[PDB]
Amino acid sequence: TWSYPVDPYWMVALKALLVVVGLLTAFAFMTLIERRLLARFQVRMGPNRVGPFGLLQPLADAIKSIFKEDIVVAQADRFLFVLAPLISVVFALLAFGLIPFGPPGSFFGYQPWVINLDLGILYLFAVSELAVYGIFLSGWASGSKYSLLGSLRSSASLISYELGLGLALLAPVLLVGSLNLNDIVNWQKEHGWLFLYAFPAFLVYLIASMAEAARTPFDLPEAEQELVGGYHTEYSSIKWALFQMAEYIHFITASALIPTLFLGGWTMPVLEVPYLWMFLKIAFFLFFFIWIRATWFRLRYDQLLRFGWGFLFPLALLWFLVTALVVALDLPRTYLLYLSALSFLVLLGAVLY
Amino acid sequence: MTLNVGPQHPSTHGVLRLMVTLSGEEVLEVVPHIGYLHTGFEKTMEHRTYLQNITYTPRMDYLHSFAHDLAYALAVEKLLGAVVPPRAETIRVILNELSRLASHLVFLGTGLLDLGALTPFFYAFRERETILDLFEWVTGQRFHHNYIRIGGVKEDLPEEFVPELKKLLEVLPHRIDEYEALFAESPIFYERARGVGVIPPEVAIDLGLTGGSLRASGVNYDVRKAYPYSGYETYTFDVPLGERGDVFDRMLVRIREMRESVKIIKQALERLEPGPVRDPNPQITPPPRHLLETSMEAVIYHFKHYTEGFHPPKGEVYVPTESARGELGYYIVSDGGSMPYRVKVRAPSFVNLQSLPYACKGEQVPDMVAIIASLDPVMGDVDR
Amino acid sequence: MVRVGMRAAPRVSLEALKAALGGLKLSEAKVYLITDWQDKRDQARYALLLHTGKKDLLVPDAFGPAFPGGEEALSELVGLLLAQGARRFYEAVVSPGEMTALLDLPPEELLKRVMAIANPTDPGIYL
Amino acid sequence: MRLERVLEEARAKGYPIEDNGLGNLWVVLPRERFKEEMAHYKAMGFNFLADIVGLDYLTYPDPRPERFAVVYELVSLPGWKDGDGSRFFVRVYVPEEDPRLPTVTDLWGSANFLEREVYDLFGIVFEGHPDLRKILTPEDLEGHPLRKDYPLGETPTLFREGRYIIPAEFRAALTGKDPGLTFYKGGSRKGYRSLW
Amino acid sequence: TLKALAQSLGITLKYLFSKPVTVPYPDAPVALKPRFHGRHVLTRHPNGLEKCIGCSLCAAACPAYAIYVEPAENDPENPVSAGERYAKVYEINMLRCIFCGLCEEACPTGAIVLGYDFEMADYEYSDLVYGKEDMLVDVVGTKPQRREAKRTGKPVKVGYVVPYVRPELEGFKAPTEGGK
Amino acid sequence: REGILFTTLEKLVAWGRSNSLWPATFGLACCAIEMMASTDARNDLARFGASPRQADVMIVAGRLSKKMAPVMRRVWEQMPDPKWVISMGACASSGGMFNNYAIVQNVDSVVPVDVYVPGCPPRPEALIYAVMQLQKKVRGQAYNERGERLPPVAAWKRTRG
Ligand code: SF4
Ligand code: SF4
Ligand code: SF4
Repeated sequence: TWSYPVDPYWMVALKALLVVVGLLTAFAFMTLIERRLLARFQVRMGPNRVGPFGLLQPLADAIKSIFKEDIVVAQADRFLFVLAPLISVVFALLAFGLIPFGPPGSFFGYQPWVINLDLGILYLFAVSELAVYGIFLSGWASGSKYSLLGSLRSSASLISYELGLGLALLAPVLLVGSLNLNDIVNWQKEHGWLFLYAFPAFLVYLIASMAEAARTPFDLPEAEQELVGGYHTEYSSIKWALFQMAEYIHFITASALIPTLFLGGWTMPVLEVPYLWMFLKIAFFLFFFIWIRATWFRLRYDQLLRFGWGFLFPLALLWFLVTALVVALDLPRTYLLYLSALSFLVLLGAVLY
Repeated sequence: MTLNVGPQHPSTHGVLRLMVTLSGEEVLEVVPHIGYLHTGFEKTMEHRTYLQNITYTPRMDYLHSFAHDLAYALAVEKLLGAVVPPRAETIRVILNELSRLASHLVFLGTGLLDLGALTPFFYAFRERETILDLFEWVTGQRFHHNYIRIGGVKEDLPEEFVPELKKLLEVLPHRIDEYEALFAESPIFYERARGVGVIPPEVAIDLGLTGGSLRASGVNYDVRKAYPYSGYETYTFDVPLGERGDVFDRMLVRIREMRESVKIIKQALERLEPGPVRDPNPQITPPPRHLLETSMEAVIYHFKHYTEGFHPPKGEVYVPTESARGELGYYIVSDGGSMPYRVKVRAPSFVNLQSLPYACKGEQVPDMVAIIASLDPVMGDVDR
Repeated sequence: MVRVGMRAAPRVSLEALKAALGGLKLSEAKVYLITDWQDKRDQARYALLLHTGKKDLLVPDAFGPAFPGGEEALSELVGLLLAQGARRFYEAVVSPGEMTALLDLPPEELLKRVMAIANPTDPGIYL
Repeated sequence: MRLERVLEEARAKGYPIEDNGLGNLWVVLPRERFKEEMAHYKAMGFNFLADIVGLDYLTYPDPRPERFAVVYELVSLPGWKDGDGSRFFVRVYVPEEDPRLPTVTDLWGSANFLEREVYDLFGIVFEGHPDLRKILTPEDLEGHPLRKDYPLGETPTLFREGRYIIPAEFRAALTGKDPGLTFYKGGSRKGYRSLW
Repeated sequence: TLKALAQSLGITLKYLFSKPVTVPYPDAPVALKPRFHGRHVLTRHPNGLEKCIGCSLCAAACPAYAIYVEPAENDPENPVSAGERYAKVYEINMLRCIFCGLCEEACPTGAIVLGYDFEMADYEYSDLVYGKEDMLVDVVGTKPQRREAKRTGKPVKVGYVVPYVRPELEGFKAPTEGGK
Repeated sequence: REGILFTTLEKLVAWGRSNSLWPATFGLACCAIEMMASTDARNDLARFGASPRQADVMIVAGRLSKKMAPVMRRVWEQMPDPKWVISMGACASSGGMFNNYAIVQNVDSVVPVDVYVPGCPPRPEALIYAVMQLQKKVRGQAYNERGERLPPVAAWKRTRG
């Protein structure tokens, strides 16, 4: 925050609240869109009933949800069962704040973000650990071990790739030289589109985000069809809704973060209207990810650990040292345009034999 | 950890209960527990006319029902010495194979979902819907169709069945390939299914695993070939096979079986010319409905047939048939009564299951789900 | 097998049953409610056969809303089975014509018929 | 060819041979020789054990040697090492007051569940079994359902005003030992067979 | 075999952009085949005389024993059926019923013939034991359907259409094809 | 608070639930496969949970074996409270064509039935009719043949215990 202003604490608050409830309506309507987009992929139709577009069905659903009877299991730790859903949502919502959707002053006088800070990615990392805390904790809190085991599979896997995200994030930091999202973005304004320079790390970041419930590992798990996922399976009315809510906000936070960092989110080469583009990129990754949600198999997490731990993460720190070598010896930043382009040429061509 | 995978939950399919003796992420031994669907046909059917039973036959294996229909019809016809007309036989091969395509479509739909992901249940469902529409067209029912008769079949095929069977016979080759397209080149599935699910032929034989999950481990035994019945003896017929029995190979074998089934459909469809449809022996077959207004003998026989039914000779009988789940057949003891003395049904799905504590022994846990779907059970057949 | 009670007389039968059960713990017993007509519980009558496993007990059709003050009697019956720790309740459906003949059969036969026809049931419907 | 070697063996040892002209064939071994003879049967090259089918002949119009009778189905798979396609039934009668019979579990693991079923539904206990647990009938079910002395257990089907049907009192169909509704039954209703 | 992930996606894409498949019942009426096994109907002759001579052979044919027929003697002055005998009671327990149509098939007068209706889901067991006067050819609707249509006064529309009705159902009016 | 006591509020929540009616399927026989067809065409329903915890509507689809009854019992009990039971097909509703030692001759014995759906199997669209029933049933828009209006939730009517 060398170059960027601060709105008064009341306005920071108000913006925070707007972003939270905005994220509420966001998650619900996103559930509708994925329902139907999936329906198109599998050549059926969505829910038009309880319409008009079918888009009043989160009202109906939320309405079921509350008035549903929130059940607290005995044989569940009384304090932890309640507290668990609380944690998972709190640490999910926060840190979508940081993401700038526009230049300063452009919020109608103020600030497209909520908070910016000076240490950016670390905040994200920090908040990311704590949701997982919520996961394995709920697994305990429920005090059904069937729930536990799954929560443990979950946590082990998540934590694995969660490590992956860091060594992913190292490379682009070298180039920009800042821990701030606005600076990274602006770096992409001038030198342009970090994934041009950073590509392998782009790959390992994205796929690292597969672990965080994104689908294609999925021995996350959802309880479905396996040794269950754990955390949900013991909760009913509001609390269950809270867990689902958190996992989805994380999904869109990631769909925002991917353009924000490696691409130029907002801050596109041309047109450069402030909000619309970040929402569009969000939409792009969101849709592509939904395709991923539908159209690919599971890992078992035996493999998922193999894939992230054995493949993604070593690959991640390998590229870091390369970009470290390049930035340390100051050569040009061109060598990374060339290198990333070339590595992309490799990591693609070996698919089509 | 003796983990208790429940009766109906969590997505252990078709109401089975499993005591997975399991410490860690492997599987020590699963101690299977069945009997949750036990309806008790073998007793109930001792209390129904041989005609009446034909309503109870489709109802066990409800996916490939007509294999039940066929097996039972045959064993009785044999036992009372009835002569089934050629066009009826042809229709019975068509329906049997169409019902097979239905069943198989279901098996791989559920399999792909069970571990792995959601999408392809739907396309298989689309083709299955075209098949079910075929069945509705001819029998007036989706399944449990009361059609086959000890003589032959209930009535003839309507004008509209032929055109529609072709439509599906046209899309299916392209279609079956599309399912195959996704699978044979298995992206994750290969690293998911190739290793899992060990089937030695010798133990398959030792534990008696007959049902097309047998040929996936390299034993060549098909009832339509080994012990021919309904004129499968006369068809251009390919039997798909597997290399070493895993999940993957079982899974593809049945897909090949679908195009070969379709080839039997086309082939039988070619050989079909007009005629009558069931054995006219009045002892066996209720009179023509039109002359109930004219003949004494007609009315007497109508009344009698639909009340008492008929009495087959004192004797025991059995005939083997091929379902999409393996060897199926009815062991019929008749006492010369209007109702069978006893009907024991050889349940393929029941013997096939002695090899699951074997099959999923040492396998993964996420895989322990997949390894179940890959064995293709139907519980109506099992419990029974 | 013992037979207590008499047909169509709810309060005497309830008082006698209360007398006969005693301090017997019912955790391994099976409770069979014998009635005619699946759908209509409003005009229903109920007889009961109790298989304790160490000995059996028959009560004729004296229970249910069919007779005056009968509903409260069936309700307290089930409540009382529940208190001693009986859990497994079953519902058996007979023809009205059967009901008289059924309880005049010898113990063993009546009991096998009852176990053959009886349907697992929620104790709550009789409360 | 392996079947001929069975029949030729049974004739010399005085084992009776049942045949219906439908193409089904039986061989009845005594209780004694059963275990060993059948051990010899797997040893004889019999790959596959298809069935164990329990039979309760209590209500069968003609008498048989003993009340319960079990039939095993032995085969040699045609697509295996050298498979004939030889399949056949071996019947073993069992006393009412002695429901014993050796398992072939050692021989075929097929014998495992099937023999258990025949234990559940009929009272027949199979020797040497790894586990004879009740299989099918509800845990707390008492007795053995498919044996004839055990009620099919019907409930009346129900209609509107006091109207019921008792199926067993409704039945038009007759069993083998049923008289029929006239003075007697002759002909087709004492059993019929068409002649091809 | 890396290529597959890609092609897998591709086909699904093709299918997304292909829009069509499905029917939205009850808003779009389901198409049924002409032989389908639906709600039992009793049929009449041209005279209007009922085909049912009340012989309860439908009931004897019944594997679920779901048909009760109390029989009766025709009144010379004002007749019901064509014999001397007709059906005083015809009840069918839809809940007992398995839907074979062995009843129709047993029926000597072509009286009992399964129909086309499926919207019969109802709240109460005993509302589900249909009587004769719910099944005659003149009747249009199922029980809850008709009951809703009276408590609303909004006429019945069945959620089905057929190419035509069978010869055996003769007299049974239905929404067909574009015949209408 | 169970969806009750403001004319605006209860109606509002009651639509919420009826249109939200969240089937938790309990497959048994062939009827379950006939409901897997229903999964295709569906549009207030067919998201699951699947886990019982998360759902109002229990769909009993198939023959319920006597040995199977105490299980379904707890699954029903182990559901949140505002919950409904649909009974699918002849075997479930009455004893069906199997009238015998093996099978429950009405599922209403063990779980409170809201709606019944005849057929063997019933066509899927009949089950839509039943969930529209139950839709419109919990709206308190439902009547029997005797003239009586039907309660939104049956199993608000049994004594638990
Ligand atoms: S369709 Fe079958 S079960 Fe239904 S009444 Fe007719 S004969 Fe009986
Ligand atoms: S419907 Fe037909 S079979 Fe039934 S009583 Fe009437 S005339 Fe006879
Ligand atoms: S009602 Fe029919 S379709 Fe449903 S479970 Fe029973 S036999 Fe199967």
